[PDB]
Formats: sequence, structure tokens, C-alpha cells
Amino acid sequence: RDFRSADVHPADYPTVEAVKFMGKQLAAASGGKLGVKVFPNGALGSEKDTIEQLKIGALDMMRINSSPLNNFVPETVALCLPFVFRDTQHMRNVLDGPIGDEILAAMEPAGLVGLAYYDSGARSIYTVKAPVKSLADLKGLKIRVQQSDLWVGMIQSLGANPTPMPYGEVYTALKTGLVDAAENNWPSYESSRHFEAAKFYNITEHSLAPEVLVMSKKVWDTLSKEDQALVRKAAKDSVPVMRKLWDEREQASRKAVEAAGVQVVTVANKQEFVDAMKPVYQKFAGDEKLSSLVKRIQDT
Ligand SMILES: O=C(O)[C@H]1O[C@H](O)[C@H](O)[C@@H](O)[C@H]1O
Repeated sequence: RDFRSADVHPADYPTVEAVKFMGKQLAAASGGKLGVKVFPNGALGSEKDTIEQLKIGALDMMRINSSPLNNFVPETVALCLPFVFRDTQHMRNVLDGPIGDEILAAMEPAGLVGLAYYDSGARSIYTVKAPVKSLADLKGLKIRVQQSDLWVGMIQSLGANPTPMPYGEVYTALKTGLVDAAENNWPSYESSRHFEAAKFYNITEHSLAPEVLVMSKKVWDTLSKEDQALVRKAAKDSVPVMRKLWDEREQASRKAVEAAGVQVVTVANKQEFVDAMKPVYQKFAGDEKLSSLVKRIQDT
């Protein structure tokens, strides 16, 4: 039995290679009983589409960002907040530990079973027309965001105007002037070709929202207890493999887009951004559940 697993990214991308590795491990560990087959390039739909398919049992697995789950699984908000993670190592400690496992389990009420997290670096704003040197340069800018209430709030808090849309629609939106900007990590900015539409990469590092690898709960529940354990272990084993590929890809991608003429822009005073964005903590992570998760993250 091969689980069909979706990804928006190309076949060579670290998140796709990681799930392929999970598939190899799972096939071996299960003596051929279980496996994974990956469907890259967004063939099976946008990330929101694949959430819908998992919910109804029409798709077995997806590798998506945690952000489009914000509206479905409130606990994922804690991972996506601005400046909630100090750095990569902080994030990895949190996600690998009990807090990460708790948020994966909290998906079950939505008909989803979280299996593992993959890294997504830090997201930064890239613009078409001009550099962003400070908070003021974002005023009134049309900035694409993922389909998340939190993210709409995050961009509004920067004095800019959010347009939620699926990843695959972003390139043409930048090229045709529908939006002025979007935001993402280095490998996405490269692989999407957004760097060819928006040549200013302004290092804001305003979120470290990670990826999640998720199974349809309906499919999960057809598995034996023992098969479930194998599936989890294969998924977890693929995380360090993903990270080795990812950290290398961040460097390769930055080098490539600089070679293509991208202007890498420094924002001198990030504290401006931290203070501007802080209100979303109470607006979106202010209830008992979320505020507790946020505290425990900060304390790691
Ligand atoms: O901005 C987006 O939609 C995308 O950002 C990253 O590329 C992430 O890896 C994708 O899963 C998706 O979330």
C-alpha cells in the first residue's frame, strides 16, 4: 500500500526528497507492505486543496506549510508568529521535542494526523519596485500572504495591505502588478522564479513558520497500531535528512539568485518590526491554549 503524498514544490526540492526518503525507510521497515509515492509540482492541488482532500480521505498525505493550517488547527498559529523563534536551532529544539509532538497531535480534531516537521528557514519580504530598508517603506504596499487569518493580520500590522493567495498564483501576480511584494525563504524565492519578478530580497526574517508532513486521519485509522508506529518513525527519520539538504539548498539558492542580479537588502533596525508585529500575539494567540504554547516555546 503506497500512501499518495502531495507537495507544491519541484521533484528535486528538499521537502520532496525527504518524503522519498521516508518512503524508502517505510518500505524496508514494513517488508514492502507500506510505502509513499510523492506527487510534486502541486499536481494534486494547492495546499488548501490538499488539506480539503485529506479531510475527506481523498488524499493520504501532504507536505505543506503550517500557515495554511492556521485557520483549521489554531495551535499551529504558535509556530507561525513573528519573532517567536530566535533562530533555527531554537526552532529545531522546539519542534523535535514535546511541544512539536503536541501540536502535531492537535491536528486530529481537524481530521488530520501530524507526522513530522520540516524546516522552512526564515521568511523575508521581496519587492518588485524598490528596496525595503525600514518599516516605513512597507506602508501601503500590496503584499501576497498565505491563506491564513494570522498572516493577514501580520501584514496589516506592518502598515501594508495583504492579499491571500495560493503559492502557485504568486509569480504571475508579481509580474502583472496584482501585488507589489511577497515573502518567503531563499529556496522558495529561487525555485518559484519569484526572484525574476521581484529583484529586491529584503532580509526581514519575520517568520520561521515550519513545514508539516500530515496524514489523513481517515487513512491513519485504517492502519494497525504497529503500522502507525512505523509510519511515524519513518517520518521522524526523514527530518534530519531534510535538514542536511535544506541547509545546503539555502546557500545554493542564495548564490544562484545573487548571480542572476538580485539585490540583497539589509533592514538595519529589526526591533521596529518586532514592536510593530507584536500585537498579533494577543489578537491571534491570546486564548488559554495558544498563550500557553507560546510561553513554552519562548522558554525553550
Ligand atoms: O508561501 C507559500 O505558499 C509557500 O512557501 C514555502 O515555499 C513553503 O515551503 C510552501 O509549502 C508554501 O507554504
